[PDB]
Amino acid sequence: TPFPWNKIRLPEYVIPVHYDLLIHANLTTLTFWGTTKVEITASQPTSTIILHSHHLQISRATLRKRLSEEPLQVLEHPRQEQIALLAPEPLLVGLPYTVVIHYAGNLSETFHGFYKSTYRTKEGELRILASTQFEPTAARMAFPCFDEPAFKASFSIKIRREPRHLAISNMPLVKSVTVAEGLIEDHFDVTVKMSTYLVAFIISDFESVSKITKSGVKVSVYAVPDKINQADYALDAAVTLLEFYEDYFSIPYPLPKQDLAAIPDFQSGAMENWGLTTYRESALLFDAEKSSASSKLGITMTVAHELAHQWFGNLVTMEWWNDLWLNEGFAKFMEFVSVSVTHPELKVGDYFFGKCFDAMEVDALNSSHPVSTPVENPAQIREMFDDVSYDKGACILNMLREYLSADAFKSGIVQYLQKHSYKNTKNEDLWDSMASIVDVKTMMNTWTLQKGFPLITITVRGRNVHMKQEHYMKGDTGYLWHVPLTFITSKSDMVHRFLLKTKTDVLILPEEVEWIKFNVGMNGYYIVHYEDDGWDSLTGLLKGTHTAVSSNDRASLINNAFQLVSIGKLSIEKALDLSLYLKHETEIMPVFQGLNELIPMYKLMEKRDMNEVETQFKAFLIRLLRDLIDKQTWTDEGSVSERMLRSQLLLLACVHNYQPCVQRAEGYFRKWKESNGNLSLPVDVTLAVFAVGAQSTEGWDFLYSKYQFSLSSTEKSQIEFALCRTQNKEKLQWLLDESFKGDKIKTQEFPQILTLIGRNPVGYPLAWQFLRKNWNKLVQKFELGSSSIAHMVMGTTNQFSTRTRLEEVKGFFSSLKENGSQLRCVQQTIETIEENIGWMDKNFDKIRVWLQSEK
Ligand SMILES: *[C@@H]1O[C@H](CO)[C@@H](O[C@@H]2O[C@H](CO)[C@@H](O[C@@H]3O[C@H](CO)[C@@H](O)[C@H](O)[C@@H]3O)[C@H](O)[C@H]2NC(C)=O)[C@H](O)[C@H]1NC(C)=O
Ligand SMILES: C#CC[C@H](CP(=O)(O)[C@@H]([NH3+])CCc1ccccc1)C(=O)N[C@@H](Cc1ccccc1)C([NH3+])=O
Ligand SMILES: *[C@@H]1O[C@H](CO)[C@@H](O[C@@H]2O[C@H](CO)[C@@H](O)[C@H](O)[C@H]2NC(C)=O)[C@H](O)[C@H]1NC(C)=O
Ligand SMILES: *[C@@H]1O[C@H](CO)[C@@H](O)[C@H](O)[C@H]1NC(C)=O
Ligand SMILES: *[C@@H]1O[C@H](CO)[C@@H](O)[C@H](O)[C@H]1NC(C)=O
Ligand code: NA
Ligand code: NA
Ligand code: NA
Ligand SMILES: [Zn+2]
Repeated sequence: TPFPWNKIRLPEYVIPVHYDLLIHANLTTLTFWGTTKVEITASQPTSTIILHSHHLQISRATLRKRLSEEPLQVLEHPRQEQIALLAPEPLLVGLPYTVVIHYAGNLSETFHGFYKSTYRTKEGELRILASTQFEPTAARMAFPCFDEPAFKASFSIKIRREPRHLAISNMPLVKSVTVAEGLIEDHFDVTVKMSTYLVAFIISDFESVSKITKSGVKVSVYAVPDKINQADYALDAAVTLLEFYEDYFSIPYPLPKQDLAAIPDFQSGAMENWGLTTYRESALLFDAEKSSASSKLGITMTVAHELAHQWFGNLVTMEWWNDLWLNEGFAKFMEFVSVSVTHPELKVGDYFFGKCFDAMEVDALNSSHPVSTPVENPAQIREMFDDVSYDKGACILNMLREYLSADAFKSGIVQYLQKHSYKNTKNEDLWDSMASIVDVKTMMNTWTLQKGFPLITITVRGRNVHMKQEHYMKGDTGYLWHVPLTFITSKSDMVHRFLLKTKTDVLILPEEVEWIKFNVGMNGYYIVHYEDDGWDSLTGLLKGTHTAVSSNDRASLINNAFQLVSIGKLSIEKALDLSLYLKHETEIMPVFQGLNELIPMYKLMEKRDMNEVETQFKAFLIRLLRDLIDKQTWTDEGSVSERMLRSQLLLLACVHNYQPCVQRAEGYFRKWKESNGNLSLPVDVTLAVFAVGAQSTEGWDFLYSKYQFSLSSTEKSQIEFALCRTQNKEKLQWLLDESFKGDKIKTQEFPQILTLIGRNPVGYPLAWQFLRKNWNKLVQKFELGSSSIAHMVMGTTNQFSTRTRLEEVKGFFSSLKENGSQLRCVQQTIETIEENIGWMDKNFDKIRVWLQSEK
C-alpha cells in the first residue's frame, strides 16, 4: 500500500529492451486508449517494477514470461509520476519478461504529451488533429514507460484511426488493416534503439510533398491542406542539409525516411523526433510573396538544427539532463557549420557571435549555472533548455574548434559519434574523444563545470603585453579558466594565439605597435578590458579608420565597452563616446550591436518618469544613424543582410517619430487600407508601415480585421507586432485576453504578445499585471521551468529599475511557494532588476549631462 520506491530517478536494475505501442485515439471525444507491451530484464531479483506514468488511467497490468502470464498489482505515486507493478514471485535475473499495460487517457489541452491541435479551413470550419511532444518528460503522458533518456529501446508503434485520417510516426507505414467498421489499424516499422522522448505520432488530414536524397532517403514535408503550397523551400532545404550531414560525418542517416511536419499549435520552434521532426508553421512554411528575409533565415536554421539532432541527440544522446548541452549546444553550433556550406549566400557565420553575447547577458549573473549542472525534477529539467545550454554551449564549442583547428575538432566529433552510436554520453566522453586525436579535458572542465566567463585585462608596456583574468560578475569567486586568447595588432593581421591558464601572464611582441585587439572575430567566450590609453587608442581607430578591424571586431568592442561600464572599468561617457563612431558604420552586425547596447537604456527610461532624457536619448540614436536610415530604399532589394538591416532601421525610425519615415509609412498604410488589404507592400517595409497604421483606432481595427484570413506566418507576425505597439490601453488589454483564450489569436503566440506589450512604453504595467493575475493558468498551459514561462517572467519584469518594482517582483514570486517561487528565471530577473537599479542610479545623470554636451 505504501509506495515501494521513494526516488525521482527510476531504479537502474530493470531495463527495457523493446516496446509494442498500440494507440487508439478519438478526435471527436478527445480521448485515447493504449496497450503497452515492454520487454524487460532485471539485473537484481526484484518483485516490483517501477516506471513512469502521468495522468493515465491504468486498467490492467500483467506479467508474461511456456508463455505463462500473471496479474500485477498497480500502485501509483502521482507526485513522482510513477506507478509500481507488484509481482507475486520475484523476477528471475537475466530472464526476459514482457509487461503488458492497458490504459486510457484524455488528449492533452497543453502543448505537451499527446495533445490536441486545431485549425480553421478557408470557410471557417474547425478541424482537429492530434500530435505529440514528449521531450523532456512527457512520453509518460502518452504511454507508461521507463521515461529517462538512458533507457533506450526499439519501438513498434500501431495506431488505430478513422479512414478519413492519416497517421504518421517515426518509421514508414508498413501495413494498414481494417479492424472493425470504420476503424483502421496502421502498423509502422520498428524503430532503431532510441530514447522514449523521441517517439512521435500524428493523426491528421495533412497533405505532403516529397523528394529523395542522393542516399535514397525519402524526405517529406507535411502541412494542413491550405498551406502545403508553402512547403517547397523547407523540402529543398531539408534534402540539402540531410545530404550535408551524411557526407560531413560520413555516418549515414539510418532510417528510410525523414518527415518535417508543420503543426498548427506548437510550443517551441521545432522538435527532432527521429524520422518525424515537427515545427511551428512559422518555422517551416515559406510564402514567396509575403515571407521576410529573417523568416527565411529562420526556416533554414531551424531545419539545420533539427537535422543536426539526428546525430547530436538521436544517434548519440546525453545520459541525463544535467548534460543536455551535449544535444543542444551541438545542434545550435551545427546550424552554423552546416548552413555556412549549404547556403553560403546567407553568410550565417557573420551572425554567430551574437548568440555568445546573448549567453553573456544571463551568464554574468550570480543566478547563472554551469553548462553541466545537476537536475532532478521535470521543472528543473525544462530549465536546462536555456541560453546557457544552447548559446554558451555552441559558443564554447566554436572556441574549442578554433583552438584545436577545424580538422582536429571534426576528427574528434566523428570518433565520438561512431563510438557512442545508439548509446548515451557524459561530458567526460566528449573530452576523451577529442583528446584521442593536448589536455582538452582540463581546459573544457573550466568552461563546463563553473558558471560565468572571464574578463581579460590587457596592460601594455612597450613590447610587453601583460594579461590578467578574473571572473566577470555584475555586483569573491576565484574562478580561473584555460582561455585560448587571440589577438591582432596594428603591425600584424595574422591571428596570434596565447593560452592563458593562470591568473596572470605576459607575452612579448616582436616590435612596438600602435594598438592591439584581443578576441579576434569574437570567437572566444570572454570579454576584454584595456588599461591606460587602450580604450582611447581603440576609440581613435574606430573613428579614424574603422575598417582596420573586421565588422565583428567592431561589434565586439561596442559590446565590451558597455559591459565594462557595469563593473566600473570604463565610464558611461567613454563608452558613449565610442558609440559615436557609428555615424560612419555600414555593416549589419556592428549597427545591430550598437542598437542592442543603446536601446536597452531607453527601455529602462520608458518605465520611469524620465520623459526629457528619454526623448533626447532617442533623438541622439536617430541622429546617430540618420545617414544610414536615409539611404535605405523602400524595397525588398539586396542580400538577406541588406534586407534585415533595412527593415529594422525603418521600423526604428518610425517608432521614434522620424518624420520622413513616418510620412512614407502613413502613405503606404493608407494605400494598403484603401486597397482593402490587397496591396502588395515590400515585405521589408511592412513592419514599419503596420506599426504606424496601428497607432489609430481605425488602422488598428482594420489590421486586426485582416488577421483572420492570413495564411502567411510572416504577415501574422507583422500584424501581431503592430497591434502590440498601440498606445490604446483598452486594445492592449484585449490582445492579452484573446491570445490567452486562444480563439482569435492562438495561445502559441501569447508569450510573444505578452513580451511585446511588456516592452510597450504604455503597456508594460498591463503585461506585468496580467502575468500575476493569470499565473496559474499560464503555468498549467506552458509548465513551470519552460522557456515560455521564463520569457514571460523576464519580458514583463527585467526592464524595471526601482526599489518599488523590485519589491513587487520579490513579493509576487515568493508568494507562489511550490508553484513558481524557486524558478531560476525569477532569481535571474530579480538580479537583473537589482543591477538596473544600481546602473540607473549611477549613470542616469551622467547620460543626461552627456546628451547636453553632445550638442
Ligand atoms: C470516435 O467516437 C465517435 C463517436 O462515438 C465514433 O463515431 C461513431 O462511429 C460509429 C462507427 O462507425 C458510427 O456507428 C456506425 O454508423 C454506420 C453508419 O454511419 C453504421 O453502418 C454502423 O453499423 C454503425 O452504426 C456512429 O454513427 C459514429 N457516431 C458519430 C456521432 O459519428 C468514431 O467511430 C470514433 N472514432 C474512433 C477512431 O474511435
Ligand atoms: C532552432 C531550433 C529548435 C529549438 C527547439 P529543439 O530542437 O532544441 C527541441 N529539442 C526542444 C524540445 C523542448 C520543447 C519544449 C520545452 C522543452 C524542450 C527551438 O525551438 N529553439 C527556440 C528556443 C527554444 C528552445 C527550447 C524550448 C523552447 C524554445 C528558438 N527560437 O531559438
Ligand atoms: C479524462 O476526463 C474524464 C472526464 O471527462 C475523467 O473522468 C472522470 O473521472 C472522475 C474520477 O474518477 C469521475 O469522478 C468523473 O465522474 C469522471 N467523468 C466522467 C464524465 O466519466 C477521467 O478520469 C480523465 N482521465 C484521466 C486519465 O485523467
Ligand atoms: C551568489 O548567491 C549565493 C547564494 O545566494 C551566495 O552565497 C553567494 O555569495 C553569491 N555570490 C555572489 C558573488 O554574490
Ligand atoms: C489580391 O486579390 C487577388 C484576387 O483575389 C489575389 O489573386 C491576389 O493574390 C491578392 N494580392 C494580395 C497581395 O493580397
Ligand atoms: Na514544443
Ligand atoms: Na517552452
Ligand atoms: Na525558470
Ligand atoms: Zn535542439
